[PDB]
Amino acid sequence: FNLDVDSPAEYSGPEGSYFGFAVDFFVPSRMFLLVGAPKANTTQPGIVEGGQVLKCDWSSTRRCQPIEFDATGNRDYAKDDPLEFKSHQWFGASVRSKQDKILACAPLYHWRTEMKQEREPVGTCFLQDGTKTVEYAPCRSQDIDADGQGFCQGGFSIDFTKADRVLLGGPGSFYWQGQLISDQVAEIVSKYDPNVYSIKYNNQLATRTAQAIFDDSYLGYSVAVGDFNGDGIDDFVSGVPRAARTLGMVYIYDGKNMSSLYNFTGEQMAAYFGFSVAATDINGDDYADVFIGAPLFMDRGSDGKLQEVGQVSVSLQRASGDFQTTKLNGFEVFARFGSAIAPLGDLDQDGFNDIAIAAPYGGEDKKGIVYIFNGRSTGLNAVPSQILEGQWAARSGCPPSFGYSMKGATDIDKNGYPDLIVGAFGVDRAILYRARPVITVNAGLEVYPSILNQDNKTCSLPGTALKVSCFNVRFCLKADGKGVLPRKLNFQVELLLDKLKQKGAIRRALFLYSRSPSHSKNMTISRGGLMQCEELIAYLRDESEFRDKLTPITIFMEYRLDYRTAADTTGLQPILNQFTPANISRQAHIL
Amino acid sequence: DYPVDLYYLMDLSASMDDDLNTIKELGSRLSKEMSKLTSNFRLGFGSFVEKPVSPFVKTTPEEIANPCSSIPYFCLPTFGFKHILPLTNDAERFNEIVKNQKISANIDTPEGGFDAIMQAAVCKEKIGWRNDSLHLLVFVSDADSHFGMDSKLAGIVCPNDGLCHLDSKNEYSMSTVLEYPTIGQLIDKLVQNNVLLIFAVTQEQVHLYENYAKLIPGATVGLLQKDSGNILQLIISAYEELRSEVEL
Ligand SMILES: *[C@@H]1O[C@H](CO)[C@@H](O[C@@H]2O[C@H](CO)[C@@H](O[C@@H]3O[C@H](CO[C@H]4O[C@H](CO[C@H]5O[C@H](CO)[C@@H](O)[C@H](O)[C@@H]5O)[C@@H](O)[C@H](O[C@H]5O[C@H](CO)[C@@H](O)[C@H](O)[C@@H]5O)[C@@H]4O)[C@@H](O)[C@H](O[C@H]4O[C@H](CO)[C@@H](O)[C@H](O)[C@@H]4O[C@H]4O[C@H](CO)[C@@H](O)[C@H](O)[C@@H]4O)[C@@H]3O)[C@H](O)[C@H]2NC(C)=O)[C@H](O)[C@H]1NC(C)=O
Ligand SMILES: *[C@@H]1O[C@H](CO)[C@@H](O[C@@H]2O[C@H](CO)[C@@H](O[C@@H]3O[C@H](CO[C@H]4O[C@H](CO)[C@@H](O)[C@H](O[C@H]5O[C@H](CO)[C@@H](O)[C@H](O)[C@@H]5O)[C@@H]4O)[C@@H](O)[C@H](O[C@H]4O[C@H](CO)[C@@H](O)[C@H](O)[C@@H]4O)[C@@H]3O)[C@H](O)[C@H]2NC(C)=O)[C@H](O)[C@H]1NC(C)=O
Ligand SMILES: *[C@@H]1O[C@H](CO)[C@@H](O[C@@H]2O[C@H](CO)[C@@H](O[C@@H]3O[C@H](CO)[C@@H](O)[C@H](O)[C@@H]3O)[C@H](O)[C@H]2NC(C)=O)[C@H](O)[C@H]1NC(C)=O
Ligand SMILES: *[C@@H]1O[C@H](CO)[C@@H](O[C@@H]2O[C@H](CO)[C@@H](O[C@@H]3O[C@H](CO)[C@@H](O)[C@H](O)[C@@H]3O)[C@H](O)[C@H]2NC(C)=O)[C@H](O)[C@H]1NC(C)=O
Ligand SMILES: *[C@@H]1O[C@H](CO)[C@@H](O[C@@H]2O[C@H](CO)[C@@H](O)[C@H](O)[C@H]2NC(C)=O)[C@H](O)[C@H]1NC(C)=O
Ligand SMILES: *[C@@H]1O[C@H](CO)[C@@H](O)[C@H](O)[C@H]1NC(C)=O
Ligand SMILES: *[C@@H]1O[C@H](CO)[C@@H](O)[C@H](O)[C@H]1NC(C)=O
Ligand SMILES: [Ca+2]
Ligand SMILES: [Ca+2]
Ligand SMILES: [Ca+2]
Ligand SMILES: [Ca+2]
Ligand SMILES: [Ca+2]
Ligand SMILES: [Ca+2]
Repeated sequence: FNLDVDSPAEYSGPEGSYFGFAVDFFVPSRMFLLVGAPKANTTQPGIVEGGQVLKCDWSSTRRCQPIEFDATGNRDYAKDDPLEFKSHQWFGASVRSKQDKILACAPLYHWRTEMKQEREPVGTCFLQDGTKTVEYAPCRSQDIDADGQGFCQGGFSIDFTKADRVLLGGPGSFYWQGQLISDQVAEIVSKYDPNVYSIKYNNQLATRTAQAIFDDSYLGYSVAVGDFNGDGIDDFVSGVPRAARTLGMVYIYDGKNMSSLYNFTGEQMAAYFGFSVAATDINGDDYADVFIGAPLFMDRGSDGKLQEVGQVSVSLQRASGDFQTTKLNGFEVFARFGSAIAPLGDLDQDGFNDIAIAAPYGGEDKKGIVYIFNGRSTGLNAVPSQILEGQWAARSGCPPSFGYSMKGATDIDKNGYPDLIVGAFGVDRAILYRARPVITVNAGLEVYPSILNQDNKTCSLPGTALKVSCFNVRFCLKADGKGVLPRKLNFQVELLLDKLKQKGAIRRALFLYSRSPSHSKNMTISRGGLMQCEELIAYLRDESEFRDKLTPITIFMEYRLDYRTAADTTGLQPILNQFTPANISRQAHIL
Repeated sequence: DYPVDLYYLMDLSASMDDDLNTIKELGSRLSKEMSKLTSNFRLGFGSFVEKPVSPFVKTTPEEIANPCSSIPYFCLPTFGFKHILPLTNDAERFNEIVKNQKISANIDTPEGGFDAIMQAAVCKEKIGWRNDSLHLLVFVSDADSHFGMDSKLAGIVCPNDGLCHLDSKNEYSMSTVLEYPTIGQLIDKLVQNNVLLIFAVTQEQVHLYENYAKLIPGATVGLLQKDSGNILQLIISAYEELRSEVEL
C-alpha cells in the first residue's frame, strides 16, 4: 500500500529491444537497476540482435549503460565453419544478481557442436564476478541433439542460492523432459577456459534423463530457491508446465543431492500451472512458502461459464513437512494473473514478507496490472492492498506487458523499506517504484467526566445567561516510524460529537465555543517525542431538547496525515499504515 | 434437414502419409453419405504442422529445406497452417486437392494445431463459413498440441489476438510472430463463430483431447485409426452426435 505510484522512476531502452523483459537489482557502494534487453542490437561483429543487459543507476537521471559481457562475434570451429551462432540469441532474457555476481543468459543461443555441422539451441550464460567475466553453458556438451542436451536452452530460468550455487533451468533437455543444472559459482569461474567449449564441473548437480513418458514436460521453465527440508541448504523449485499431460507440475529437489522432495500438480488442463514460481516465507515462521502461477487457469463466472483469469496457489510450508495450500484467482479475463510472482520482502516493515503478482495484460488498453499482497501470521492476505497500473499504451507488435517481469526485496534508496522494479518490455520500459515510509500513530482520547449529569450546569454558553452541563474533550497524538523519515509530521485531526446517534436523532452534544458538533485542528508533531494533546469543552443540549438519554454519546476523533508538506529529500512522502484504523472513539453516559 | 459446413483440418506430419493415401476419395464418399442426411453440404480443406522456428524445427539450411533428411526422404519444409480449400459443394475439388498434398516434417513432438484451429474458427470469409449452417471443424492429428506460452521457447511472447492472418497465399503469416492460442482463447472464438470442434485423434491422444474437449463447449473426440481408415464413419457419427444435443 506504501509504494509511491505518483512519481516513479521511468527507465527506457531502444525500441524493439524488449528492454525490461528481465529486471533485477545490483548491490556490490551505490546500487543499480539491472535490465535485460534480449532483442537489442550490439556492437558484436556480425551479430544481429545479440541482446544485452543494461546497468541503470538510481541516483542519476535514467542514463542506462550496457554491460559488456562479450564483445566478440561468432567463434570459428574451423575455417569457414562457425562454432556458434549468437544472432537472435536473446542474451538478457534472464538476469540474476547476487552481491558482486551477475548471471545473464541467452536461451536461444545456438552452436554447431564439435561432431558435425548442426545448429542446436543449447543456451549459454555469461557470469560476471567482480572483475573476471566467464561463460557458463552447462548444456553445451558432447551430449548433443534433442535426445541429449542439444535443445536444452540452458539459462531459460536462473537463480542463486544462499551458499553460492547457481540454479539453471533447461526446459528442452532429453526431448523436452527439461533439466535443472546446479553448479558452484567458484567452480564455474575457476574452470572457465575460452578454448574449451564443454567444461566438466565436479560438484555439478543435475537431473537425469527419465523414461519417454516424461518427455514434453519442460522442467526448468521457471525456477526458485528455498529450504524445504530444514537443513539450511536452499532447495530447487521448478515449474514443469507440460508435465502430467499438460496438467502442469512443480518439482522440488534437494539442493544437496538433487533428490526429489515434493511435487505439486495443477488441477486444470492447459492452465500452464508452473509458468512462474516463487519461494518466500510469507507468514513469519522462517519456513519458505511456495507460490505457483497458472496464468491460464479458468474459473467459474457468475453465469457458471468458464473464464480465463489465471490462478496462483499459495502453499505454506508446515513445520511437519506438509503444505497448507490455498488458491488466489485473478480478477480480469485474459489478464494472465500469475504470469510473474515477485517476493517483495517486507514492503511495509510490519514483520511479515509481502509479494507482488502481475496480470501483464489486464487494465485499460491492456496496459498491465501489478497486485500487492501483504503477509500476516495466518498467511497471505487474499485481498491486495495496492494496485500498480501501467501507464504506457502499446504501439508495437507486443502489448506493453507491464508486470511480465519484476523484482523486489532491495532497498535501493536506503530509506529502510524494500523497493520494486517492474518491467514492461512491450513498450521498452522498466519502472522503479519506491516504498514510502510507514507512520505508526498512537492517538489518545479522554472524556472527563465520563458520566454526565444534566442537572450539573457548570459552564455557561458564551454570550448568554443560561448555563449548560459541560465536559472536557482531550485528544492526544503521538507518532513514530522504523525507517528513514522526517521529524515534522503534519496532522489534520477532526472531532465529531455524538457521531453514533440514531438516524435522524438530534445532536445531543456540541462544543462550547462553537455551538457545533464538529471541531478541526491542525497538529504538527515530531516523531519519537512525547504525546501532543489539546483540551476542549463540550456541552449537552438542554434536557428538554432531546429524549435519548440512554444511548451513550460517543466522541469520534479522525486524523489524517497531510502528505503535502512532509516530503523527504528524495521527495518521498510518508503514509499512514493500513492495518490501523485512523480513528478512535470514546463514549460518555447521561444520568 | 439443415445445411452443414465441414472444414477438414489435417496434420501433415510424415506420420500422416498413409492417412493421406486413404483420404484420396474421402470427399466424394463423404458428400455421398451427407447427401442422405442433408441437402446442403459443403466441405473444405486445410493443413498444419508446426511453427517453423527453433527449437520446434531444426534450423540448418539443409534441414530447413528438407526436414526428412533422416528417413532419408524428401518432404516439404515445416509450415504453420495452410488453408488450401475453402468449403465448397464440389467434392471432386476436395479429392484432387487431397491427392496433391504432400507431407512435411517427421515430427514426434506436440504440434501447432491450435494455431490452425484458431485461424479456421476466425477467418470466416476465407474458410467460407455460411451464416445459417452447422459449422463442423474436423481436427485430424496423431500428436498432442502446443498451446499458449509454449512458444516462449522460440522467443515468441506476444499473445494470440484471435484475428485472421492469412497472407493471400492462405498461409498463417503470424505463425512466427504470435503465441499459440490458449484454450480459453479457443473457447472464446469457437463459441463466437458457432464452430463445433471435432478431435479425430489417434489412440495415444484420445484421453488427452477428451479432457480438452470437456472444457470446450460443443467439442467431441473420435478415436482415429493410424491410417485414418475410419475417418468417414467418425465424421458421420460425430455429426449425428452433435445433431442431438441432450446436454444435461
Ligand atoms: C489546516 O491546514 C490547512 C493547510 O495546511 C488549511 O487549509 C487552508 O485553509 C484556508 C482557510 O483558512 C484556505 O483558504 C481558503 O481557500 C479557499 C479555496 O482555496 C482554494 O485555493 C487554494 C489556493 O492554493 C494556491 O496555491 C497552490 C500551491 O500552494 C496552487 O497549487 C493552487 O493552484 C493555488 O494557486 C488551494 O490551495 C485550495 O485547494 C485545496 O483544496 C483542494 C480540494 O478542494 C485540495 O485538493 C487541495 O490539496 C488544497 O488543499 C482551493 O482550491 C478560498 O475560497 C477562501 O476564501 C474565502 O473563504 C475563507 C473561509 O473559507 C475566508 O476566511 C476568506 O477571508 C475568503 O473570503 C471571505 O472573507 C471576506 C472578507 O474579506 C468575505 O467578505 C467573503 O464573503 C468571504 O466569506 C480561503 O482563501 C486554504 O486554501 C487552505 N489550504 C489548503 C492547502 O488546504 C486548513 O484550513 C487548516 N485547518 C485548521 C483547522 O487550522
Ligand atoms: C514427483 O514426480 C516425479 C515425476 O513423476 C517423480 O519422479 C519419478 O519417480 C519415479 C519413481 O521412482 C521414477 O520411475 C522409476 O524409474 C526408475 C528408473 O530406472 C532406470 O534404470 C533402470 C536400471 O536401474 C532401468 O531398468 C529402467 O528402464 C526403464 O525403461 C525400460 C524401457 O522402457 C523399461 O523396460 C523398464 O522397466 C524401466 O521402466 C530406467 O531406465 C525405474 O527403475 C523405477 O521402476 C520401479 O518402480 C516402478 C513403479 O514406480 C515399478 O513398476 C518397477 O517395477 C520398479 O519397481 C521407476 O519406474 C521416474 O523415473 C521419475 N521421473 C522423473 C525423475 O522425471 C518423483 O518421484 C515425484 N516425487 C515425489 C516426492 O512424489
Ligand atoms: C539427500 O540429502 C537429504 C538431506 O539433505 C537426505 O534426506 C535425509 O534422509 C535421511 C534418511 O532418509 C534422514 O535421516 C533421518 O533422521 C531422522 C531424525 O531426524 C531419523 O529419525 C530417521 O530414522 C532418519 O535417520 C534425514 O533427516 C534427511 N535429511 C533431511 C534434511 O530431511 C536424502 O536421503 C538424500 N538422498 C540421497 C539419495 O542420498
Ligand atoms: C459537574 O461538572 C463539572 C465540569 O464538567 C465537574 O468538574 C470537573 O470534575 C473533574 C473530576 O472528574 C475535574 O477533573 C480533575 O482535574 C484535576 C485538576 O486537573 C485533576 O487533578 C483530577 O484528577 C481530575 O482529573 C475537572 O477539572 C472539573 N472541571 C472543572 C471545570 O472544574 C464536576 O465534577 C461535576 N459534578 C459532579 C460530577 O458532581
Ligand atoms: C537490429 O538491427 C537489424 C539490422 O542490423 C534490424 O533488422 C532490420 O529490420 C527491418 C525491419 O524493420 C528489416 O526490414 C531489415 O531487413 C532488417 N535488417 C537486417 C540486416 O536484418 C533490426 O530491426 C534491429 N533491431 C533492433 C531492436 O534494434
Ligand atoms: C474508523 O476507521 C475504520 C477503518 O479501519 C473503519 O472500519 C471504522 O468504521 C471507522 N470508524 C467509524 C466510527 O466510522
Ligand atoms: C451473418 O449474421 C451476422 C449476425 O450473427 C451478421 O452480422 C452478418 O452480417 C450476417 N452475414 C450474412 C452474409 O448474412
Ligand atoms: Ca534444503
Ligand atoms: Ca512460511
Ligand atoms: Ca509486510
Ligand atoms: Ca526503499
Ligand atoms: Ca502428426
Ligand atoms: Ca499414420
